[PDB]
Amino acid sequence: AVKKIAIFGATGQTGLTTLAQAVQAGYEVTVLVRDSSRLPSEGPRPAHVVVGDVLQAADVDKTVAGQDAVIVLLGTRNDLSPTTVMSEGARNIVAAMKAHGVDKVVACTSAFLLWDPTKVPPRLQAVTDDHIRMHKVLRESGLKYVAVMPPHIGDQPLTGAYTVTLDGRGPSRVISKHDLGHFMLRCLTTDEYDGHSTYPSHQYQ
Ligand code: NA
Ligand code: NA
Repeated sequence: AVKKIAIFGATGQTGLTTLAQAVQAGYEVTVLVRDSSRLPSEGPRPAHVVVGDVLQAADVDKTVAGQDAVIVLLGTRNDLSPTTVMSEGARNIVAAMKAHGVDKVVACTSAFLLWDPTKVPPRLQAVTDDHIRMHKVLRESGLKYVAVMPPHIGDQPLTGAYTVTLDGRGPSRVISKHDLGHFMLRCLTTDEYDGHSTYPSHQYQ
């Protein structure tokens, strides 16, 4: 089964709770971060910290080596400018997975990849363009890839009670960051979402 995982993006909002939940679940977790002090110094903490940059192939290789599976939660530090930082990070992650024979990757993009393109808000088009590039990298890799395409990510407490919609939009437009992290981890325990797009969502009121 899956026992050793790498998490990319662990210092972001969904990343931090995914990381805590992964450690609590008993995974042996490796993270790649720019600064180890961005991780909590108390509570559940990962087994291995690599300090480096997801845009550097060798730093990513050190992080993927020896893993059973990879979680990808890269973002743009809330910058909406045209960018390739997510897709280029994913390119490095896939390259290292291929070199080491790691097959399983669970990666977050956004529900806008399931929208009619004519309805994506223009202000979010540049970030969505790079999510599309990232999804292409992962789909073309031939790895076992679960495409997680969440709607708006909220701060509601963990429920574990959300809906998972396959290959289409789901009936709520929000998912808590805690439920999203919970779902990321669920995708490590099953192959049934491999090659599919998944949309987690929930009604919190
Ligand atoms: Na970081
Ligand atoms: Na759903």
